Amino acid sequence: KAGSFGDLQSRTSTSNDLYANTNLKLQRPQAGIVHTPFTQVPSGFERWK
Amino acid sequence: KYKTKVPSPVVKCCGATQCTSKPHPDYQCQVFSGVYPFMYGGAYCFCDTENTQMSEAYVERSEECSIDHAKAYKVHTGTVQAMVNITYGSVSWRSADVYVNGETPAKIGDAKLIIGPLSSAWSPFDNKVVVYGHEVYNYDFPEYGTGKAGSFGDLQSRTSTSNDLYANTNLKLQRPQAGIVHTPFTQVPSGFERWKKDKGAPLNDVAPFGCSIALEPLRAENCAVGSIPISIDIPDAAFTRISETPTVSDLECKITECTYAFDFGGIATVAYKSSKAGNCPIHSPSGVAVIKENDVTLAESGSFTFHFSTANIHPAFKLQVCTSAVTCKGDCKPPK
Amino acid sequence: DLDTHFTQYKLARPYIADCPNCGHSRCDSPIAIEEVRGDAHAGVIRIQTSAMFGLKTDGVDLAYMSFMNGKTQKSIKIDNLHVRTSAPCSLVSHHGYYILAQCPPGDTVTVGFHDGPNRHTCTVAHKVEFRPVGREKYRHPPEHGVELPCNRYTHKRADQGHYVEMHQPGLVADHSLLSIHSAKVKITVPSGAQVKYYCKCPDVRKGITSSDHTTTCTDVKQCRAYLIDNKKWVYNSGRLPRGEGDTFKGKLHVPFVPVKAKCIATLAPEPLVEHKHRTLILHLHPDHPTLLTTRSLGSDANPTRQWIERPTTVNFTVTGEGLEYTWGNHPPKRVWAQESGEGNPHGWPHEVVVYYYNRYPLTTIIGL
Amino acid sequence: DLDTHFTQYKLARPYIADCPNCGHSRCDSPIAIEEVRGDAHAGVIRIQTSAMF
Repeated sequence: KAGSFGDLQSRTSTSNDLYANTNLKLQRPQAGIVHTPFTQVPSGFERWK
Repeated sequence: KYKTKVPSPVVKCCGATQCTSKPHPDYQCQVFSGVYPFMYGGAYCFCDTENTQMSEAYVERSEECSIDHAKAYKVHTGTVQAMVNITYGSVSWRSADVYVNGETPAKIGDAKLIIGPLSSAWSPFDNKVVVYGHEVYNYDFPEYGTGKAGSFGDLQSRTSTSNDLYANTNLKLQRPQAGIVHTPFTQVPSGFERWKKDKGAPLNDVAPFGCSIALEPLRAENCAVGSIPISIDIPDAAFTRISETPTVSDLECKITECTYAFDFGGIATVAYKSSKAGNCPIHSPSGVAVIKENDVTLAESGSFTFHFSTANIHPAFKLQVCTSAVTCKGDCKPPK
Repeated sequence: DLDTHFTQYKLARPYIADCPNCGHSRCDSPIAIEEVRGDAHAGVIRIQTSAMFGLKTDGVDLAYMSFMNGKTQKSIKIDNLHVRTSAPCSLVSHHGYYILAQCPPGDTVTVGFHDGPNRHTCTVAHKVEFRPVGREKYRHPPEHGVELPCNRYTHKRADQGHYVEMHQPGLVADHSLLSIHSAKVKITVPSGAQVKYYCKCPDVRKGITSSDHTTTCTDVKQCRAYLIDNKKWVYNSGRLPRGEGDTFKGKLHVPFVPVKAKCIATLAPEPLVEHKHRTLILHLHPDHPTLLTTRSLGSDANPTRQWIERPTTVNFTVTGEGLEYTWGNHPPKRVWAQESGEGNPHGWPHEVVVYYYNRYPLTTIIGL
Repeated sequence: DLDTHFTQYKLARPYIADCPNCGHSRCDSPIAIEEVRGDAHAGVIRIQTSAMF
């Protein structure tokens, strides 16, 4: 659910099946800075929390 | 923004000096009697009633003014022009620019351009429009001569270098006291700055017809409204004969299919036999099904297809090909 | 540079002033607060106090506060001053008399050099702000994203386009020179200090470098000892009496200059947007309030203005005329709304009735 | 304990990193900020930097 409520889309705690999407997208590292600028989704289920 | 400085406030042991018209905007000065102010490790600057304190003042201008100040305009009739691209006949991209006036004689290659002028006759502007930075704002009227209490005319000046401050910070002095050498006072806060908190939506952001503006000329940018009576000369030498041409015959076109969509979302073909092979244009005098094609080769028995969009659920129309207008009605069309 | 710095330092001296401190509402330190000026987009503050700082009185040792220690003038190390507004100040630099530091937002500066017996501090309330990130409401300047112009006091101290006149100093009353003659007053002048003194009778109100003393006031009380000086040159003020010297309009540069620089904020988060043909629904779950307008591309605008930070949504519809929209650093975009026919031209007569109801929304209805 | 501490310290070294400080937006200290983690009810924060401490 875009991670909106299914932030951890997994059968169990130990079920390491994350059928969830934080919609992680990278941005270009630049400015001579070694980094990984990016974007992704805030923890939506927490947002409901 | 303005600025406000203070000269040395006068002082004695007794008596008083005098306040003058030290020429500054909103400048003030007032004697102050029995001042009795002390100085650190001093002797109070008197033996008695000091009586000597002028609290002479001064108002001046800020320094951002250099970098940043108002840009208050009167906007007059002016002109319109525009750039085009011609890719005619045998000619490729020839992008050309010219003024709206229905007179402009402009020749590019063999194209003696004469343009418009445009049917429509307006752009959203105003005589009294101001601007900071990239932004720009119709200020109803910048009250130029009239000092607006500094509320917007905080720097009421013709230019940056025009040192004519017909503005009023309403500077008023208060009595220095408490043995403190100072010039307690009051004046107006930078009102135009106060609005620089209340800035609004720049006109470019409000300009309809989804079109924009250029900074230096106030060039409005492509609010595509109206019609343009253009007039262009062509190379009559670029012509050829009519009889030498591979001739049409055996006219028929198959309306394969179109769905009414933006892209030329309809394909249809022809079935035909030619006099002899070659090439020949297919103009759309009726651009109902907006043809992807405008000119195609015409091989012997040119029996081939093309693409086009019309909003129609179905037309029944026709258009031209190789100086031979043929009819392909236009089947029923799906939506998206 | 140093040459404009030496212009500053060649003929200017420190001084002190009764800075309205906060420990006991007032303080006469050389650290006397003045020249409060912070208006860069970074919120840096170029200031200066009653005393020369940064460089020593010659114009060297940027860590030598050429400060008016009491009556005298001194240049000691600038080893430790607590640079702190409401929060610890993000100090950058200084220049001699001038100081160019930055601070976080807040309202009150808390600064004073750690002399060791005292800070000699002077403190002043002045609300502090972070320059908002252009098109958006935020707190921090984003490390990357969208690059924007942003004003700033240029840290360079090599200026002479700006200037301040090192005014002729003036008068100073004193008490200590009026020693006792073992029976009455006894002036004691260090050097060239024509200290105006007036006991009960008129003494030399022109002042003396001599040790002259008059029995007209056996008491040292009425005796009004007043020094005058013009050694170096400082600019006058309201918190400065009418000094005898109304001269020395030596326009000494101010080092730094408010200049428009460029600095980078970050773009907005894209929203959720769904072409429910005949409309579109727009949903964003952002981290700060920006604004989105929606200006009609037709004969009108009818736009939107609003600022929201929290997960949100909205629906809208338009003709194929497109329409403006941009929330956050997002550029404006404009898209025709179509792919919505919603009607069958020919079915049953009741069907074609629903069509001549729907083929147009309303023109159908008025025609009907 | 110390034994897991010695597991930490036996074969690990410090380092530094260009921590985006606030004095001039960036800094290469061994104090390079990292491991930001505070989620206790007391709001305590267990962290760690580029260098052993």
